[PDB]
Amino acid sequence: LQYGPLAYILGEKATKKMTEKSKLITVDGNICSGKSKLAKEIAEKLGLKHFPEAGIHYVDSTTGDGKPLPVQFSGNCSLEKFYDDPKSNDGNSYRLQAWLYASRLLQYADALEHLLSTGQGVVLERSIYSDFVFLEAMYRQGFIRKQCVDHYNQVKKVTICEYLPPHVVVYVDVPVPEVQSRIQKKGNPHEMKITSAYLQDIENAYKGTFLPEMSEKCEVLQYSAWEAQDAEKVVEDIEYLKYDKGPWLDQNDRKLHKLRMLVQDKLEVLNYTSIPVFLPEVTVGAHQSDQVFQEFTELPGRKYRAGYNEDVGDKWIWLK
Amino acid sequence: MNPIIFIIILLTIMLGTIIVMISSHWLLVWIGFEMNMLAIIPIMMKNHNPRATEASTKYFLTQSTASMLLMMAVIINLMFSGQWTVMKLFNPMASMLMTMALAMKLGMAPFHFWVPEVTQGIPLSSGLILLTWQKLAPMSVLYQIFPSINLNLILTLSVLSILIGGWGGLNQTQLRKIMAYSSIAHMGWMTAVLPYNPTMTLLNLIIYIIMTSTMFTMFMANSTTTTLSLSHTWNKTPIMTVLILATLLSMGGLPPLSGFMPKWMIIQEMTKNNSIILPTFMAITALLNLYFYMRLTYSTTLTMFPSTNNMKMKWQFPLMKKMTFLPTMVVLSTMMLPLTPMLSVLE
Amino acid sequence: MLKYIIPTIMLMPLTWLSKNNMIWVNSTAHSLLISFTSLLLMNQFGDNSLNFSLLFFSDSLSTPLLILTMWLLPLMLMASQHHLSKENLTRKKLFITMLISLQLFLIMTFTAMELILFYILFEATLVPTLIIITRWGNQTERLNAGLYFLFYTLAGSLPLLVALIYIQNTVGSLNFLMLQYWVQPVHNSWSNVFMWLACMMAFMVKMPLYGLHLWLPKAHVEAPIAGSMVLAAVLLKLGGYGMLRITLILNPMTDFMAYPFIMLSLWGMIMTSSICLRQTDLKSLIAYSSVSHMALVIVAILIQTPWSYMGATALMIAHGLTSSMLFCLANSNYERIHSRTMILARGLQTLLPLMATWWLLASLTNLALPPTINLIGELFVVMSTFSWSNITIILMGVNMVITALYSLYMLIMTQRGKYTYHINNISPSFTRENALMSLHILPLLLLTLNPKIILGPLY
Amino acid sequence: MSMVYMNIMMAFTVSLVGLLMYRSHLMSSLLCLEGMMLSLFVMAALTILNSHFTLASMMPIILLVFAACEAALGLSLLVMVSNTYGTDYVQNLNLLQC
Amino acid sequence: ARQWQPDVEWAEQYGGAVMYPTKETAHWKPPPWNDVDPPK
Amino acid sequence: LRWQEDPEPEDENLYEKNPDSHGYDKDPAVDIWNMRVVFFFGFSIVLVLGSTFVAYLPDYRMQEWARREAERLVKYREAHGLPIMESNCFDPSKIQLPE
Ligand SMILES: CCCCCCCCCCCCCCCCCC(=O)OC[C@H](COP(=O)([O-])OCC(O)COP(=O)([O-])OC[C@@H](COC(=O)CCCCCCCCCCCCCCCCC)OC(=O)CCCCCCCCCCCCCCCCC)OC(=O)CCCCCCCCCCCCCCCCC
Ligand SMILES: Nc1nc2c(ncn2[C@H]2C[C@H](O)[C@@H](COP(=O)(O)OP(=O)(O)OP(=O)(O)O)O2)c(=O)[nH]1
Ligand SMILES: [Mg+2]
Ligand SMILES: [Zn+2]
Repeated sequence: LQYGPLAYILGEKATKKMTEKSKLITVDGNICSGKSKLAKEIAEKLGLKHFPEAGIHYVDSTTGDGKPLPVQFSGNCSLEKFYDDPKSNDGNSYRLQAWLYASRLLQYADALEHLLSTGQGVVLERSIYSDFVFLEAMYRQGFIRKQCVDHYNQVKKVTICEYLPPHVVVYVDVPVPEVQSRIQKKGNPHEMKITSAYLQDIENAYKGTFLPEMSEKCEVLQYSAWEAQDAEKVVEDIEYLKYDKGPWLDQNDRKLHKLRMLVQDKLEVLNYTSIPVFLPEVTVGAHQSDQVFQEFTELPGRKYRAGYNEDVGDKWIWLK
Repeated sequence: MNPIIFIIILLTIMLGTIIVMISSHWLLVWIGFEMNMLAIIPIMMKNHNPRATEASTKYFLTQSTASMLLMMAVIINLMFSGQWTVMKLFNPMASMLMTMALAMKLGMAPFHFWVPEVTQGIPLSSGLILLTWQKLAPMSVLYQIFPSINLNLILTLSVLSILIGGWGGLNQTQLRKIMAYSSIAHMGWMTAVLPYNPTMTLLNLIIYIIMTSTMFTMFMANSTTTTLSLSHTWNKTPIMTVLILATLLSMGGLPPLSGFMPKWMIIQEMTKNNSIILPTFMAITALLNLYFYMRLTYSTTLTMFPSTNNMKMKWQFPLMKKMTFLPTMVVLSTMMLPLTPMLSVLE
Repeated sequence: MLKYIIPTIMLMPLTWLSKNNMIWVNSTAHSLLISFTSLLLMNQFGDNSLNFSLLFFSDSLSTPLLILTMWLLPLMLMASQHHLSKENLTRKKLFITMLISLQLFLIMTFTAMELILFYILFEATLVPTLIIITRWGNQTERLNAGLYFLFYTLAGSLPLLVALIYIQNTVGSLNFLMLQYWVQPVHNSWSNVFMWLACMMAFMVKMPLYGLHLWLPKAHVEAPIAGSMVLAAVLLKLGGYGMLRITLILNPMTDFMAYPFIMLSLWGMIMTSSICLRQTDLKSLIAYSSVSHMALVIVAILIQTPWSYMGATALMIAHGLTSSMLFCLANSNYERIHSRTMILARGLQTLLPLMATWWLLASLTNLALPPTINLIGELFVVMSTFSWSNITIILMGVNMVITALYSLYMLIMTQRGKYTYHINNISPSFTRENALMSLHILPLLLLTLNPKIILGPLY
Repeated sequence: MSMVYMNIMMAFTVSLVGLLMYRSHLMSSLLCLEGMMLSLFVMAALTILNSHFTLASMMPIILLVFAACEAALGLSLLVMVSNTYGTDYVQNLNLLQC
Repeated sequence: ARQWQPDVEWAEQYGGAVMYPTKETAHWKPPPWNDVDPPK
Repeated sequence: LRWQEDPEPEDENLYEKNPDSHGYDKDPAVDIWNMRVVFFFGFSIVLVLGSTFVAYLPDYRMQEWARREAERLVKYREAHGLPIMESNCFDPSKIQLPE
């Protein structure tokens, strides 16, 4: 029985599988701040599904066979190419950011769908709420134009409002001089080109806008570089939180029915990520968009709806 | 809304219309409109934003005003006849008030100003109920009182509706405003043939409802409310572009499509009554409707508008919306012309 | 007519159920077979036409138009293979489906026995034609061309719908056989003056009549090659065919209502033929030549004489094969230089010797060299108009002089002289292109050996 | 008919003309809408009571019940407008086709 | 020459509040994408 | 740039990869068969047999019969002193004039 009004009427309600342990945790932080390690530990010490940070190819992992698709089907946006030539004239800087916001928006919907359907909590590296720190980091370095920020805010103000903020925000703070050092140790040829001004702007966005804005509706835990290494301390603090603010208190089976209907319809989630604002960075011509679409339908298991592809081993199509 | 409450409200919208259609007493006709209006407001405000509040408020003020004129017609008809039976009215003043009351409920010109703004301010699902189901009750009453309707008045509302609806839609880019004006234009066709053959009012109403339902359903499938948001459809659901082309040509009255049948039969009936100037004027003026239908075909199916990079993420997910009866409606709305003499089942 | 309607419908499953690389081969081969069987309609009698059933009938007028219509579908498929090679397979098969729908509507249009059935099919040819122009045209102006082609035809067709329905209410029937016997004279009154305009304006706009022709230089030029061929070869002849039928029920009011249109056409001949002398676009020069050739048809139909009717039918068939050939010849250049300007590529006779032979023959037919059926039709129309008014020979004579000037100017400007130095992509003519021209000109000349089968009912 | 019908029927016209000519306040217009019902209630009651149409005597009560239910919906919409804009002025309801 | 398809200049003609600009409607702006006007 | 659009593709010379190309298709096997169907059904069937079919039509619109019939009437009428052709098409014995 696929979820819908009939399932909700027959008993499938959100406040029958959610418990005190059904929480949504996002582990924010700067580059090389150790969040990926901390978040992976919080999830396993609380029985929570873990979501690795949404990258360029996140959507591919959740659809089809799970393997990444050729980059042409992601818009050719590259994180490696962003570091080398952040001032590129082909708009790869903003077209990267716009694609990443959609990926996080898609991931956040998948997380909420898991929390509501199964009742199990989830841990995210970053979220649509914190994703703007990179945008104003790009803008303040001159990597993107103002029209790119205006377009970004238009997409955010029509998509963010439809969802609920995380229960707990975990911020791992690492000063910029230390972050530069940790970037060098991993020694990624493209990442090492990151400038300290870019890293500093991320913190200013994190410090000035994200934390003071999420603290009035979420539980905020601001650890440091040394404190973050103590996972048992983090799990202990989270389990002692009070949860006395934010919109998750003013929710019922009726409101969560609407939320689940939206988050299971992925085309509905991504509806305004492609609004007809003709920004050069994200606009694609009709000839190139047409050519790529035809190539996409020729990939294995993509021509038809899932379960109707006879070239990947689907049978009973004539009775299905 | 709670899903059960949503169904209870829809059944009350339908019950009020059914009460109007099965009633022999003028009081029960008025009650049906009152019940129908009471249960339509909540679905017009299911989104809870300022634009829906304004749309419901304008809808409430117009329908309440019409409902009071309808009562005044009934009481005047009671004073001069002493009976409540739903039939021809027994007083010229009662006829005019009832006709103008039903013209306001239908949104016919010059009482049309609410239709475009109310439709724009409510979701596509509620616009569909507004422009298709809400016209069944006022047309049911007009079908019964037409022997005593002033001929000049009813034909004047028809001509104005065709003109205003035709001219209004030319200046529109919002789809819900385009459909609202297309509705006013077709209301004039239904009521222009009413004195001559009310069976061609049902034919035009039924074909229009099918075509309008098909259009809204395909706008809901892709969650499109603007011309430019509808011009991205070729890069997501190419099939939905060809179906929109076929349904838009049919709405324009182009043969060999179904939407030609109403225009064809209305002209046949009016010329039988030696009405030549009016059908010619209506047919030519209906080309205004065809023009702004053809614009949507250009930007949706017959050209490939610029796309967006984030569109590539939509190629990976299917359409999960119900699209109920869409395969059946699109065929009925385009391929029914060979079965035209079936219209006599409405007799 | 079910022996032709059904096979045409079956060309759609054939295209959609065929191998991806055989769509052109399969559709071309079976459209040539349907053309072959169309010759059975030649079973004509000297007194009675072929009256198949209550719906469809064929006489000596519709039969040549049916044969021409079914012959052009294979030629349209050949002419479109090149520019549609880099096209999505589903969209290649939708282009062919529009061509098949157009033939399906045309064959039912020319044989419809009831006028209202003729009207619906006559009007249904707009949709596939509109879609071909706006979807598979190349330039920006195809969108505006489609709107002009659409609203010019409906501005005249809708009044025709009212007039036809009025006629049935008063006469009782619209069956064309019934009208032959129940027809009554048209009394001279203001009411009948407008029944005449409503019954003829739709067909004159589609001919087109000079003054209402502005849609033709747009649509015929902006359409793809297949669109241009059908537009100029079969769809201009819906207006001429309609007037031949509808004029039965407009007597005697036609003998004075015809003056404003005989004057527009006679003087429109000279204006449109003169425009061609100064056209920069090669495809546009050919488009205006159709306006000047259909001017004679309008005059012939309106003066209502056996010789004018025989000339009108020969002209429509002769013009169908010649204008269609010229568009294909022009498109042959365009597919190499990708420009419609006439003065861009010159001296092409030194680079494409055999294609210059087709240009010559297409130019000689266009200027009505005897004894081609182009001259037979044109001559028969000059003879009839001379009896109508001896002064008309002046206007007919002047148009002949202008016709030769712009026919050979097109030949000289594009084929002779020095070749353009910087154009070095003029590849040798393909076998597809040469065979396409041979399929136009050979039937056009073989008809000279048996002209009677295109001379119409009055023969 | 009787000069009582002259004034009651003129009361309906005054309320109708009052309703169709908004000043500023939505609440003032909702009163004109409810004044039309009162004029209809009195007009309907006089006709029924005078003609001794016994069974119709329940009709004026049904008219009062539905129009009051309709009025309740009107106040609810007015209250929602006030929350949005702080005042019930009809001049703030022009977001649609401004 | 490849087939012409609308560019951004062409498509922007169908993006304003109205198709035919005038002095009176120059003040109009396109509605919100989600039909929601910010509270205030 | 104003957008990310593909470059205008350069036209492809069909003779480069196939100097025996008939112009119908890129695949030589399909190219040859498309040429064969057009030439056989176009020239061998329709133009040759169609021309032969038309040349032997059974007296298209009865013009040989008309000449044959007129020969009898001219022979008969002249052999009996009758006019070769009468100026009245319908015998006036059954026509009633207005007044
Ligand atoms: C008993 C003998 C049987 C034979 C009879 C002859 C057949 C008559 C059928 C008429 C009914 C047609 C509707 C039912 C079939 C629909 C099935 C379908 O949608 O998939 C096709 C299906 C797709 O196959 P596939 O291998 O999966 O490839 C596609 C991929 O799956 C997916 O790849 P994709 O995503 O790229 O594909 C996207 C899209 C391509 O999207 C694009 O991007 C193309 C955009 C530009 C195209 C613009 C041209 C649009 C042409 C349609 C115009 C509509 C107005 C019609 C006006 C009438 C004059 C044309 O491709 C399409 O599928 C579009 C074609 C389907 C359009 C449905 C049209 C419904 C309205 C038709 C109204 C007809 C009214 C007739 C008059 C009334 C009197 C009866 O084809 C088949 O496999 C076999 C089906 C055979 C039917 C072919 C469809 C032709 C329909 C359009 C021609 C209309 C002919 C009208 C003649 C009227 C005079 C009699
Ligand atoms: N332009 C842009 N780059 C982003 C965004 N999110 C991540 N990135 C980039 C910045 C980094 O160089 C790169 C890797 O991010 P991480 O912080 O997760 O790296 P890493 O796992 O090594 O650090 P960690 O220990 O998890 O804290 O991804 C974004 O929203 N916009
Ligand atoms: Mg990490
Ligand atoms: Zn080319």
